Parts: sequence; C-alpha cells; structure tokens
Amino acid sequence: MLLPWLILIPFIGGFLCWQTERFGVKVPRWIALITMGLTLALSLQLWLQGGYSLTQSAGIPQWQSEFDMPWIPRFGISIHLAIDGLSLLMVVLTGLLGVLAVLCSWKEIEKYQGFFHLNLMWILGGVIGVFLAIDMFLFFFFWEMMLVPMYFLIALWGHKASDGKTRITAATKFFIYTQASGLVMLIAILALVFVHYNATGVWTFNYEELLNTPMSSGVEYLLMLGFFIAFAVKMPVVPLHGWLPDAHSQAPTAGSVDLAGILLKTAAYGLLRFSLPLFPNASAEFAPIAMWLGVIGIFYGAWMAFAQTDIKRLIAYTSVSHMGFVLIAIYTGSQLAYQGAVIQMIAHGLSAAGLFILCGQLYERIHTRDMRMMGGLWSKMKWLPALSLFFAVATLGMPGTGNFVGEFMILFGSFQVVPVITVISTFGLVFASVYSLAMLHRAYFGKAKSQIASQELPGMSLRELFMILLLVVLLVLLGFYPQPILDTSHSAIGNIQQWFVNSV
Amino acid sequence: MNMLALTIILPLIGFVLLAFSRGRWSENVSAIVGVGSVGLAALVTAFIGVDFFANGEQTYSQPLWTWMSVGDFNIGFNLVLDGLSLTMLSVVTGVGFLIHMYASWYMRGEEGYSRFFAYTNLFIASMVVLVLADNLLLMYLGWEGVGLCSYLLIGFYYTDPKNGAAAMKAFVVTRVGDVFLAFALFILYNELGTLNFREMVELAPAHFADGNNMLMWATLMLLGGAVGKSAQLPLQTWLADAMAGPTPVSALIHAATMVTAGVYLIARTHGLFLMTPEVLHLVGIVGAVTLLLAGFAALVQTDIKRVLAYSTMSQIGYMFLALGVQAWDAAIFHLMTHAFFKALLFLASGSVILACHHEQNIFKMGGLRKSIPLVYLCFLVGGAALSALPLVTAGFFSKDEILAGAMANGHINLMVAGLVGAFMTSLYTFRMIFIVFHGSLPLIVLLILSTFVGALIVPPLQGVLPQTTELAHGSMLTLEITSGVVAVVGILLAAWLWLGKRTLVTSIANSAPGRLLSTWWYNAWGFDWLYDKVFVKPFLGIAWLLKRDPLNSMMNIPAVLSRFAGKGLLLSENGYLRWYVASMSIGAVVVLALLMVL
Ligand SMILES: CCCCCCCCCCCCCCCCCC(=O)OC[C@H](COP(=O)(O)OCCN)OC(=O)CCCCCCCCCCCCCCCCC
Ligand SMILES: CCCCCCCCCCCCCCCCCC(=O)OC[C@H](COP(=O)(O)OCCN)OC(=O)CCCCCCCCCCCCCCCCC
Repeated sequence: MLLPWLILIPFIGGFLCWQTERFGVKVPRWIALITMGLTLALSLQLWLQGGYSLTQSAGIPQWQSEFDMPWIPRFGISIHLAIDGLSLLMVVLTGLLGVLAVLCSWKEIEKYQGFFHLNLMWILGGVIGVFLAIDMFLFFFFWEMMLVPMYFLIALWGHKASDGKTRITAATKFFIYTQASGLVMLIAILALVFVHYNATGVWTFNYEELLNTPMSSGVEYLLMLGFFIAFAVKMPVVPLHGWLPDAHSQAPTAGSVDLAGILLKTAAYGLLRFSLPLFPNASAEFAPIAMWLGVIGIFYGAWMAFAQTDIKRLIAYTSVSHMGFVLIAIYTGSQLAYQGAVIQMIAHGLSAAGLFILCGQLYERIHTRDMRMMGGLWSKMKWLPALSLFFAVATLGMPGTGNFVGEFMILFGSFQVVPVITVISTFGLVFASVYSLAMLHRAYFGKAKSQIASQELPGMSLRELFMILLLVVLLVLLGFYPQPILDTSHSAIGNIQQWFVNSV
Repeated sequence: MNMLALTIILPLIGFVLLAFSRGRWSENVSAIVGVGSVGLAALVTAFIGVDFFANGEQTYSQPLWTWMSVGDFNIGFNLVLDGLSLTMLSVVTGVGFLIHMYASWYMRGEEGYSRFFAYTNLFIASMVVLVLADNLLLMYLGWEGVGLCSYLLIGFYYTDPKNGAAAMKAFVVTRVGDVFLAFALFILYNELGTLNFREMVELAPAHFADGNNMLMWATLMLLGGAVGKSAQLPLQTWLADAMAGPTPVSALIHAATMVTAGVYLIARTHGLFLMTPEVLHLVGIVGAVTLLLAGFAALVQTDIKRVLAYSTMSQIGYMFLALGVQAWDAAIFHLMTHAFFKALLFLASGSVILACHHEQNIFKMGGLRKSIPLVYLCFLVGGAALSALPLVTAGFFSKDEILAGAMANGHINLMVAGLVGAFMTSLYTFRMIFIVFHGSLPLIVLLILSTFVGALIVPPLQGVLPQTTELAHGSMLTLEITSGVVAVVGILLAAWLWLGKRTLVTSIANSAPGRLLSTWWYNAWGFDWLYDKVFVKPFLGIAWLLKRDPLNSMMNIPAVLSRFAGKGLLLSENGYLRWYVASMSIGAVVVLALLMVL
C-alpha cells in the first residue's frame, strides 16, 4: 500500500519544486532534498518492516507487499505493484542515488533550476516504478516514461563546452535506441498476452497470470529474444551499447544526471524478473549466446576503456564491462551467481556514482575532460585524487569493496556451471585492472602537461567531501560485511532460480 | 593470544590516521604514529608467541564474523594460528618494525611522509591478514592487499613516469597471478565444497578416489598463483623493473612481506600438493630453473638494487626448490634467515645511496671500504650471509637443510642445481662487493640476526608440517663440506677476478659471444622483450584498432541507410504536376496488375 506513495512522492515533490521556483532560485533544491528524504526513509521503513532476513522461499510468486488497482478494465490491465527483497534493494539504491544527485547539483543558481529538478524527480519516480511494478503495461510505461525527461536534460542542460548539435545527437541516439527496444518489448508482451488469451480466454497483462501458458518452441524463443534485445540495449550489451558513452560525455557537468538516469539497474532486474521466469526453456536454450555476448562485452569494454582520452567515456565503458559480467551471471542458473550479480550491481552503482561525482568535481577544477592535458594532480589538489584512486581501486574488483565480492560470487557460480567462460571472464578482470591503472597513470600521476595542471587548485568543500566519504564508507561496509544484503534478497533469488532450474 | 586481530587492527588504524592526516602533521608525530603502530603490532605478536609457547603449542581459531553464506557456500572471517602462521607473523612484524624505524630516520625531508607510512602500514596489515587467514578467500584478500600496496609503494615518486610504469607492470603480472590463484579457488570449491584449509585437507582424499585430475589442476593453479606473487617462472619480470623505488619499501617487499607469500601458500597447502607429487616436483623444477636464471642474470648486472633484486629472486627460487623436494621446515628457515639478511643488505644499500646522493652504477664506485666503515661492515656481513659462508652465518645452515632435504628424498639433479646456484650466489654478491668497495640500531639488530644468532632461532614447525627425512650423519657431513667448499671456491674466484686489475674479466666481456651473453643476461634472458612482443604489443594494437568503436559504426549503418533512402525519396518531390499525375497513373497500373496476378 506504501508502494504507490513510493512512486508518486518524487512526482508530487517535483511538482512543488517546479511551482516553488517563483519563491526563489535556491528554493526547489531544498524541496527536492526533502522529497528524496521521504522516499529514502520510506524505502528503509519497508526494509525494516518487511522482515527479509528470516524469509523462506515460497516460489514464484512470493511478494512481500502488493498493491492492486484497475487501470484499463477493457484489457484487464491493473496498476499492480509488488515489492520483494530484490526490488526493495533496488529501490533503496535508487533513493540513495537520488539523494546523491540532489546533493551533487546543489551549486546551481540558474534561472530554470525548477524544470531541471522536476525532470530529475520524474526520472527517479520512473525508475522506482520500473523496480516496483510487475504488471507488464505498467512496467513498460515506467520504462518508457523514464526516457523523456532524461532526453530533455541531455539535449538542453548538457555539456556547455560542446556544441548543441553534439548534445542533440547523443540525446536522440539514446532515446531512439531505448524507445525502439521498448517497442520490441511491447510486441513481445502483446504476443504473450494474445497467446495466453487464445489458450485460456481471459484478458490479463498481469505478471503472475502470464507465467503458466502453453509456450510452443519457436514462439517462446522470439518473445525471449525481444525481451533480451530491450534489456540488452538498456544493460548495455554489445553491439547495442553506443548510446551510453555518448550520453555520458554530453551529460550536464553537475554529475547528478549520470546518477539519476543512466545508472539504472533495471535491465538485469528485468532479466531476472521477466526473461528468466516467463521463458525458462527459451532462456535455457539461449544461455550460451548471452554468456558469450557477456564475454565479448567485457573484453570490448576493457579495450575501449584503455583507449579513451576522455575520463567520462572511460567510466561509461567500465559500466559496459561490469554489466557484461552481470549478463554472464544471469544465464548461469545458479543461486551463488545470482547473489553475486546483485552484489556486483549494487557495488557498481555505488562505485560508478562516486567516480562520476569525482570526475564532475575534477572538471569543475581544471575546466577540461581530456586526460592528455592533465598530470601530476596529486600534488596540486587536496582530497579528490586520493578518493578517485580509491574508487578506481574499487572498480577493478578489490577486496574491501563490494565489486570483488560480487564478481567472485558470480565467477564461483559460473565455474560451478561453466568453466571456460569463467576463466575468460577472470582474464577480463585482469584487463579491468589494466585499464584502471592506465586511467590513474594518465590522470593523476606524472608531470604537468599543461598550465591548468601546473597551478595550485581549490579543494573540495564539505558537502562533496561528505557525500564521497559516505560512498566510501558504504563501499567498505558492503565489501567487508555483505551478509545483510545477501539475506535481504535470498527469497526472490531463490524463487527465480528454482523456477528457472526445476522447470527444465 | 586473544589479541590476534589486534595485529590487523593497529596497522589499519595507523594507515587510516596517516591517510586522513594528509601531511598536515609534522614528521615527528607521523613518525610516532607509524612506528608505534608497527611496534604495537610487533609487541602483540610477541605476546601471542609467548602465550602460544605457554599453552602447549596448539592451533587456535578466532572467528570474527561470517563473510558470506548462500546455501552450501559459507565463507567466514576466521583467523588461525599455528607454528607456520606464528613464524610468518613474527618475521613480518619484526622486520617491518625495524624497517619502519629505519624509514622514520631515513625518509626525513620528503613529501609524502605520512602517505608513505600509511601505505606501509596497510602493507603490514595486508600481510598479517595473509598469514592469519583460516580459509582461501581471506588469504586472497590479503593477497590483493599486498598487490595494491606494491603498486602504491613502488611508484611512490609519481613525478618520474618510469616508477609509475614499473608499478603498473608489477600490478599487472601480480594480478595475472591473482587470476591463476582464483582459478585454484574456483576448482577447490567446485570439487571439495569448502575453502577452509584443514577441511580441504581432510576432505580431499575422500572425494578424489576415482580420479585425481581436478586436484592436479587445483595444485597446478595454486602453483601459478604462487609463481605470480613470488616473482618466479614465468611471472618473474616485475622485480628488477619495479625496483626503482625507495629503499625501506624495497627491503619490506624483498625481506618479509611480498615475495614470501607464494612460499607460504606452498607450505600451508602442503597436503594438497602431497596428494599430487607431480605438481610438487614441478614446484621444485620451477624453483631450480628460476634460481639458476637469477644467478645468471645477477652475474652481469651493474646496479646494486638490481643485483639485490636478482639475489632475492634466487633466494625465492631456493625456497621453492626446498618446497619441491618436500623440505618445508628448511624452506621456512630459509625464509626467516633471508628476510633478516636481505633487510640488512637493502638498508645498507640505501645508506650507500644516500651517502653518494645518486644511483651510480657499480663501476663508478670504488675505494668506499675506507670512506664508510660501518656501512662496509654491514654490507660485508649481509653478503657473507647471502653467500652462505660456513660456520658463521645462518643462510649456510638454511641451505644445508634445503640440500639435505633434497638428498634424502632422492633429488640428485635438483641438488646439483642447488650447489651450482650457491656457487653463483657467492660469486655475484662478492663480485658486487669487490667492485663497489675496492679500487644505526636496526642495522645493529639485523647484523646480529644475520649471523649464527639467527640460526639459533628455530621456527616451531613441529606438529604442523610433516617431518623432512633427516640425512645420515656421514652423508650430512659430506653435504656440509661440499657446500662449504663450493662457497669458498666462489669467494676465491670472485677475489681472483675482481679485486685486482680486471684483466680476465674485460677480455671475455669484450668478446662477441661474451657481449652477447652479457646482453642476454642483463635483460633477464630476454623475458621482458618476449612479454612486450607477445602480450603488450598486440594489446596496444587491438586498443588502437578498436578506439574508433567499430560496433558503434556497425549499428549506426542503419541510420546512414535511412538518411540515404530518405534523401533518395525526397528527389521524387520535384514539384511538377504532370509528374504527379504520371505517378498516380503508374500506381494505378501497379495496383491493378498486383490485383490481377492475385
Ligand atoms: C538486435 C537486432 C534486432 C532487433 C532490433 C530492435 C530495434 C532497437 C535496437 C536497435 C536500434 C538501432 C538504432 C540505430 C540508430 C540510432 C540513432 C542514430 O545513430 O542516429 C544518428 C542520426 C542522428 O544523428 P546526427 O548525426 O546528428 O544526424 C545527422 C543529421 N542529418 O540519425 C539519423 O540521422 C536518422 C535516424 C533514424 C532512426 C534510426 C534508424 C532506425 C532504422 C530501423 C532500425 C530497426 C532495427 C534494425 C536492426 C538493428 C540494427 C541493425
Ligand atoms: C581485513 C583487514 C584489512 C586488510 C587489507 C585490506 C586491503 C583492501 C582495502 C584497500 C583500501 C584502499 C587502499 C588505497 C587508499 C588510497 C587513498 C590514499 O591512500 O590516500 C592517501 C591520501 C593522503 O595523501 P597525502 O600525500 O598525505 O596528501 C597530501 C596532498 N593531498 O589520503 C587523503 O588524501 C585522504 C584520505 C582518502 C581516502 C583514504 C582511504 C579511505 C578508505 C578507508 C577508510 C574508510 C573509512 C573508515 C570506516 C570504514 C567502515 C567501517
């Protein structure tokens, strides 16, 4: 019953943020901070109230908290929300990243900050609705509504150092990719619904009603392929990955925008929630192709991330490689690999958020993103080089940070099922360390290759230091004590894996 | 003994305090913080050892918390303490404390004092985690901590790029070794179902009754990880390259912490290697080959730090040779003695470097045995300990134990490699001493410890490791006198060739085969060249090829096709009415014909 308010509270908060811009320029940032405070507090209240640590696995479906309302009775379509351990973890991470976003755009005294904030909270509400909703029309609607404000910020508020045509091109590329793949997802959903209606005789778009359908081999493969195409371009999965670094490099320079819209963990959530339980035989047949696509994505993203002179593009390719690791984890059919995928997803979100915030602050210091004009910044800047080194240590899979834990549980489960892809992926982790060290050598260590790095630069203020240190503390706690996160999502992972492997 | 985790906590506390100090503190207070943190770790280690010897020499387990638990996968944060772990912890903490106070005296007037002490504190904490881990995964955490501290500490002077490039090379090869170790971990879980050392040992013979192939893979994979960290074959190409860094960190890597980790793995996982004796003989073969190649490489080196790096390379090869011939106690004794005298050697080398202010090669140095008496004495006794001088040093006893373990198990060829390597080691350390020198409290402590006083101390390895087969008294007598004779023959040959006018040296060095051998051995048998031309250069080429993002253009190809088709179709909108009427007539013809054919 609290899930509709979880979705709408960012929307009404953004509405008051837009309406309160007449009261003052510095007003809507506070209102956005309070409504993310209520969103995060309600998510933590659901975490403490649901009782997730001692929850048994009752099979699919087993929802901790559900809400039902009719939306289109003609098609039998409901606003149907359902939260479990995995969705709760994603919602908590989403609210945390929204708080970090509203903190990272605190120094904007622009004339139209109200619409920027409004689009930010609408993005946050859209991704929260993606995580919470299980009805396929509502899931698709949230999936596609979280695109328009993000496209508007990339096109309008983006990288001021570049021309407007480049921002227009990047925003249009991202929106075209995501929306066309959403249309393919809608075709798959519609075909599944029509087959269920032909087999039974009931109009329903609900998730639990569509699982028990007579699925002929060849049609189920096509439905799974459409779902995987959408969740693969939005993961990203190669070659459907060209929009991610274009959207990152032409994003607004505050760094809030990358935390809000691009850093979604929704594609692998859809893979675990929709692609695997609805199509067990199709995914069982398709698993070698998806795992080899994950291998190609990992090594390709490492090879791009070594060869980029732009740091934001480099971190985008880090995201590509880590989501390729998660893609390898999804189609293995192991509980250990799934828990590792969840841990790696949360750790990648935190580490990439810290790297993006530090990159934005660094660009505010030196007024350039090109890594060839900077060097020896350890002796010129106060706090940022050390924290950036910590986050690049985290992003290569270092113990004491959750990325090592997530990747290693992924590889343990994979080697339990497939050995060769595991060993090739672990060599991919060698390449991950290679590009992380290359970025640290090309950015912070060496001699000053220009004049902007030859002068002493101002240090970070208390707010950016506090949010970066909070991210550091959460990364250390996740790396050293990942147990509560594991028992939080032990039930939904158990149900999904049991539905995947006891059905074949 | 209940304060076992304090040896982890106190270096961590020192690292956190010195990292968040950010150099605002004075050199004095930062020196107190770092030196006191390592000293409290060493004192806690001494109290743990006293209580361990006062409780009957029994293993102890301290489970702090559990790390992860999914079904059958239970990994915990448990510390363990037996004789091997106590020996490793004691030598690491003691040598680290001596090196830390030497660095407190040494690193004065340097930017990054608190940062250097923070990195070395985190290195000590990672090594304590490495030596006090009950399972393989906490051991892997200490492994990665050791690697990251190596990267952060080798490239300490970030101003010059060769230090940074060397640190990246060291971290890359050690991460490749980490990947080999991770393969070992995955195989050991998938076969045995646990990562606890004792549980793996007791459950290994029950599961591998019908087939001993996957255990063979696991032991080979652990061997790959060990040769990754210990700079052995074939992952040895980081030691001399990364040895451009500062002096106390150099002594800390070579003496106690880093290069001994693979030796600790081979000694700790001794049972699993015992059910796969072919892999253990491979360990011995790799160690023998690496020690001979290290002697050949250090034969022609011209820098003191490179000579000492290849000398440590040869000593780790000696330890792996001891491990391959089922002489574990000899290997750990050699580990402790080598830690002591290599720490002494590197501290003396740094004293020489700061006395001459520059890294001058050995041929530009001469007559220094009268300029500095104390440094000459310390470097002499360290070189004598490394050369295994009989009846006065401890490395002599350690190598004698190693060769006795080789003899009594039946490894004649590995023994021949051992005596040849002893000849090489004595010859190259005193060729370096005779070139350099002819033509205070940590130093005193290490000078005492590098003598037979260090041979008096015996590790309590009884009851944790199997007993090496003791040699017969007559055969041990012949082995001892043979090792002594070969050693002193090496000393006399180095004295004959390098003390006077080097006439027989430059005659064969200037020959074309002699210069070819010198160039081959100066670059460590051409292994760096091979690793650039086989692994680095294709990686750079693929990166340069792929920097255009070809898949992005391949998926942008439909956009280009759509634009071209749209501009082609826009040519039909020329604006002529008669063409429009003709187009309607053409469409009518096409529609009528299509209806007629169907
Ligand atoms: C897994 C494969 C099978 C399933 C596929 C499902 C479909 C969704 C996933 C694939 C989507 C591919 C989209 C490729 C184009 C992305 C957008 C892009 O690159 O735009 C570039 C360009 C605008 O940028 P700019 O350079 O500023 O324009 C010049 C101005 N004259 O754009 C333009 O100038 C015009 C752009 C027109 C719209 C894009 C082209 C669509 C063509 C139909 C594609 C259908 C799917 C085909 C199979 C996948 C591709 C091989
Ligand atoms: C199992 C036991 C452990 C075993 C070993 C575990 C190893 C794995 C963990 C590795 C952790 C990261 C290691 C690398 C840290 C890199 C950052 C660093 O060292 O920064 C040093 C820097 C001071 O540099 P300095 O030259 O003095 O500055 C003057 C000019 N700015 O410092 C600064 O500028 C300020 C500080 C920057 C950040 C320092 C590190 C933060 C992370 C650790 C503490 C987190 C907070 C403590 C609570 C955690 C949760 C309980």
